[PDB]
Amino acid sequence: KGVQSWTLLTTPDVTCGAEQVYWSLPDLMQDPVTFRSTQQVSNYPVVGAELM
Amino acid sequence: PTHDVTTDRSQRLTLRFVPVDREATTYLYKARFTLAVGDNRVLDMASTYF
Repeated sequence: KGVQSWTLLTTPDVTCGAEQVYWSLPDLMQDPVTFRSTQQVSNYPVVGAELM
Repeated sequence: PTHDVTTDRSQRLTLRFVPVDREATTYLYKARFTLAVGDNRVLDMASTYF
């Protein structure tokens, strides 16, 4: 009947998490398996992924 | 000439393509089509125009 049911305690971190960055070079590396060449600013064929 | 110059089946002479994706940026407008020439319908690109 409390927040223990649906809320989890965790250690505060100033970084506010570490999302992944995706590196895309669009015109050098051939697109990976299920990526298609979209010239949208957002979507580019990723080539690698790293934490920030 | 009678034969081999013009079909008699159903063919659209001119067809209009509506864009599939359109993204209006801050100072440009990108629209992407998927023009699909059918079977046995040779298309000359000179006639296309946005």
